[PDB]
Amino acid sequence: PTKISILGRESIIADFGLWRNYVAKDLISDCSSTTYVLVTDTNIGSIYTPSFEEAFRKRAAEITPSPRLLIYNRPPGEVSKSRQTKADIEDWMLSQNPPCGRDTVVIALGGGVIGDLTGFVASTYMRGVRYVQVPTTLLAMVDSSIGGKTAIDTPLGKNLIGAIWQPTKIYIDLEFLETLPVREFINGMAEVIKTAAISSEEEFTALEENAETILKAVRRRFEGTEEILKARILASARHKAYVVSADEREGGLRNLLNWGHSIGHAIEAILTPQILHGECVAIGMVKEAELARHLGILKGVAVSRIVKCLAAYGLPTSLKDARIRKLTAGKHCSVDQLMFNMALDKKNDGPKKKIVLLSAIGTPYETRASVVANEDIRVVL
Amino acid sequence: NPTKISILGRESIIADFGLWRNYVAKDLISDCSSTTYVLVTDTNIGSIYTPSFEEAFRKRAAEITPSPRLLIYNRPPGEVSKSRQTKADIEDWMLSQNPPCGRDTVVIALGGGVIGDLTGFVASTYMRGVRYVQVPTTLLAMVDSSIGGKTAIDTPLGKNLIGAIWQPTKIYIDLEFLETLPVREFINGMAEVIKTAAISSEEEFTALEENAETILKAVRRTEEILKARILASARHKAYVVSADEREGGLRNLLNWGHSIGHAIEAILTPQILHGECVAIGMVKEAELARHLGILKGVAVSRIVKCLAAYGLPTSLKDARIRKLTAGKHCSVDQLMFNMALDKKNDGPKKKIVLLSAIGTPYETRASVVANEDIRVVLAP
Ligand SMILES: NC(=O)c1ccc[n+]([C@@H]2O[C@H](COP(=O)([O-])OP(=O)(O)OC[C@H]3O[C@@H](n4cnc5c(N)ncnc54)[C@H](O)[C@@H]3O)[C@@H](O)[C@H]2O)c1
Ligand SMILES: NC(=O)c1ccc[n+]([C@@H]2O[C@H](COP(=O)([O-])OP(=O)(O)OC[C@H]3O[C@@H](n4cnc5c(N)ncnc54)[C@H](O)[C@@H]3O)[C@@H](O)[C@H]2O)c1
Ligand SMILES: O=C(O)[C@]1(O)C[C@H](CP(=O)(O)O)[C@@H](O)[C@H](O)C1
Ligand SMILES: O=C(O)[C@]1(O)C[C@H](CP(=O)(O)O)[C@@H](O)[C@H](O)C1
Ligand SMILES: [Cl-]
Ligand SMILES: [Zn+2]
Ligand SMILES: [Zn+2]
Repeated sequence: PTKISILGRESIIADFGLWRNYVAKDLISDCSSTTYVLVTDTNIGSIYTPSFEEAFRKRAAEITPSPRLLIYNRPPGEVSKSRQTKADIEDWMLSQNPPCGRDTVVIALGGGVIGDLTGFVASTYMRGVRYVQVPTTLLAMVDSSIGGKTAIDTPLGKNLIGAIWQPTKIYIDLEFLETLPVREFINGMAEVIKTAAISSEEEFTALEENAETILKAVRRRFEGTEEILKARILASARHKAYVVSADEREGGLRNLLNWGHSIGHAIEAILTPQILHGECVAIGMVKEAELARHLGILKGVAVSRIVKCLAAYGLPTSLKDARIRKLTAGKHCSVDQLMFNMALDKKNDGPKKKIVLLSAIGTPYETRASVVANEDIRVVL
Repeated sequence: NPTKISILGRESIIADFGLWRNYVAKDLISDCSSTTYVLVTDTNIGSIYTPSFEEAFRKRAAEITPSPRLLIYNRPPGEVSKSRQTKADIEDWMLSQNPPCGRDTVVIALGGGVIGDLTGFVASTYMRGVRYVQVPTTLLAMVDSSIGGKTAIDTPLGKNLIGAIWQPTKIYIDLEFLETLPVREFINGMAEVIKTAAISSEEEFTALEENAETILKAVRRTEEILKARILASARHKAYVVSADEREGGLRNLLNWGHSIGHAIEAILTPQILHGECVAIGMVKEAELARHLGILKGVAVSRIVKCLAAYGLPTSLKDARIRKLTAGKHCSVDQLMFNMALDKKNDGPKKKIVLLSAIGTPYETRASVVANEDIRVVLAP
C-alpha cells in the first residue's frame, strides 16, 4: 500500500482492496479499542458494511474481551450536515450499553458529507475521540478526507460550525469508485481541477488531455483508465497534504485550497441541496477567475482554459446551465443575495472579503487569499 | 504589576484586585487585537459589571483604526444554559451580526463556570475556532474552571458529555468580583479548593482546616489568607494541565470526588450545585478507598469534617439537600448507570481516583474499580 505523510503522521494509506483486506486488522492493531462505531449513509451501508462486519469478527477473533462494532446509518446528502443529526448520533452513542466512551474509534465510511459530520462528532465526543476516514467518493479521496476540517451547516451557510480534528488513519480505496454514480464522479473532478490550477500548469495540462478518456470510462469500470485515474487522484491528495502540513489552521497558505469557494459557497448556500458542492465550486472557479481577470491579475487566455476544462469534464460553468435549471425549481441567486452570503465566508478578515486570485494557471497571486473590494466582486456576480 | 502565572508555556494567567476596572480592556486591545469582541455573561452579572467595561473598552480602543466593536450577549443563569440549544442560540446571534462575527473574533467569558464552559465551547467550534479569554467571577471559576481549557455542555443523560479542549488566550483573575458573590456560591467553590489540596498537599489541607472559621465569618459579614488559598489551587491546576493537558493520566486527579459526584449531579441538578455534589462525591470516594483498604478511617473523618466546617453537605441525607430536592432521590442503580457515562472509564472499566492519604493519591491517575465494590458506598 502507498503511504502519504501529513502533519508528521503516516496516516494516509492507499491501495485497491484496502476495505476488503486491510482496514479491520489495521484498526485492531493500530487503533486498539473495545468499541468501534461505524458511521455511514443509507445509500451505501447495505452495499459495503456486510463484508466489513465479517472482516471485523475475524480480526477480533483472538482479542479478549471481545470488542464490539456498532453501526449508524444516516440519511444521505447535505441535509445530514446539521446540528440535529450531530446530536442524534451523539445521543445514540451515549445510549449504547455500555455507553461509547473515550476509547471509541469512529469510522467515517462515506463521502465528504459523512466524513465532515462524523469527524465533527468525534472532535467533541467527551471532548474528543479517535476517528478514521474511509472515503467512498472521488471528492472525498482527492479532498475532503484529508486535512482534518470537519463541520456542519446552519440555515445561514456552509460549514459555519465545526473543528479541525485529524483522523488517525485515512484509507483510500479506489475500488469504491466502481459503484459511484456518474454525476458524483463529475462533482469530485471540480476539486481535482481546482487543486491542479493552484499548484501546477503541467498537472492542469494532464487533466485537459485526459478529459475525453476519463469521461468515456465514467459514462460507459476503469480497467482501461486505471493508471491515469490513480495519478490524477494521488496528485490531488499529495498537494493537499503538503499545504495542510505547512498551514494546518489556515493562517495563510491553506486559504489556497478555497479557490472557487468564496463565490462557490455563496452560491451553494442557496442551491443546496439540489446542486452539489463540486458543481457550485465549478461556477465559483469561473467567477473568481473572471474577477482576477477584471483586476488585471489573470489573463483572458487562462480564464478560457479554466472554463473549457471544467466543461470538458461535464461540470457547469454558469448559474444558468440548463441541467442546473431543471433541478432548482426557479431558485434565485441574485447579486445582493450572493454578497450577503459572502459576508459569512470564513476567510474574511473582519469585514474585508478575502478571495483567492490566480495570476496564471498553476500559480496563485499571493500565498493567501487577497482582500477584494465589494464593488469589484459585484462585477462578476 | 499584577501577578502572572504560567500555563502550557505562556503567562496567560493574570491576577490582581481591580483588573476588570483597570487592566483588561487595554490588555485585550494590545494582546488580543481584533475588529470584534463578543462578551458573553448571564443576566445576574451583566447589569452589574458590563456598563463599566463598555466605557473602559471605548477608552482603550480610542487610537485604534478602524474602531473595534464590543457586542454583548446575556444568557439565563445556571446549569440550564450549558445546553445544545443555548450554544446554538449564541452561535446564531454571532453569525447574524452586521457584519457577521468572523475568525478574528475575540470572545470574552464573563462569569462563573457555566458561562466559562459554554462560552469556551462556543469559541472552540465557531468557524472552527476563535480566540477567547476567561474572566472568572465566582470562587469556583477562579480556583478551577477558568483554567485548563476544558469546555462543555450537558445533555439530558449527564454532565459535560459533549465539549472540547480549547485554551483561552488570557485568564484574568480579579478578586474584586467576590464582593458580590452570594454566600452559597462561595461555599460551593470551596469544594474545588478542598479537593485540590486533598489530592496534593497536606500542608494546604491543614491551612484550609485552620482558616475555615475566619473565612466563613468574612463571607457572612483575611485577604492575604484568601488570596493564598486561591493562588495555591490555581498553581496546582496549572502544573497538572501543563503536564497532561489532554488527560492521559495525571489530569485524572483533578476529578477526585467527581466519578460519584457527577453521577449525583446528573440526578440533582439544577437544584444542587456542582461543588455541593462533588462534596458528597469526595466523601463517598474516600469511603471507597477505605473499603479497598487503601485509605485509613481517620483520613475519611478528616475529610468529612473539613467539608462540614466550610458548610458543604457530606451526605445525600443532608437536610438542606432534602429540602431543595423534595421529590427527587438517588438510587444505587441510577447512580451506577450514570457512572457508566464517566469520561475517565476505560471501555466498561470504571476508573475512580483513590487517595492513600490526605495529600497523596494511590497512583497519579484514576484506578479501575470493580462495579461490585463501587456499589457498596452508594446508599444515602
Ligand atoms: N472537509 C473538507 O476538507 C471538505 C472538502 C471538500 C468538500 N467538503 C464537503 O464535502 C461534502 C460533499 O461530499 P460528497 O460529494 O462526497 O457527498 P456525499 O458524502 O453525500 O456522497 C455523494 C453521494 O454518493 C453516494 N455514495 C457515496 N459513496 C458511494 C459509492 N462508493 N458508491 C455509490 N454511491 C456512493 C452517497 O450516498 C451520496 O448520495 C460537502 O458537504 C462539502 O462541504 C468537505
Ligand atoms: N471546565 C472546568 O474545568 C470546570 C471545573 C469545575 C467546575 N466546572 C463547571 O462549572 C459550573 C459551575 O460554575 P459556577 O459554580 O461558577 O456557576 P455559575 O457560573 O452559574 O455562577 C454561580 C452563580 O453566581 C452568579 N454570579 C457569578 N459571579 C457572580 C458575582 N461576582 N456576583 C454575583 N453573582 C455572581 C451567577 O449568575 C450564578 O447565579 C458547572 O457547570 C461545572 O460543571 C467546570
Ligand atoms: O482547506 C480545505 O481543506 C478546504 O479549503 C476546505 C473547504 C471547506 P471550508 O471553506 O468550510 O473550510 C473545502 O470545501 C475545500 O475543497 C478544501
Ligand atoms: O481536569 C479538570 O480540569 C477537571 O477535572 C474537569 C472537571 C470536569 P470533567 O469531569 O467534565 O472533565 C471539573 O469539574 C473538575 O473540577 C476539574
Ligand atoms: Cl457542537
Ligand atoms: Zn470544496
Ligand atoms: Zn469539579
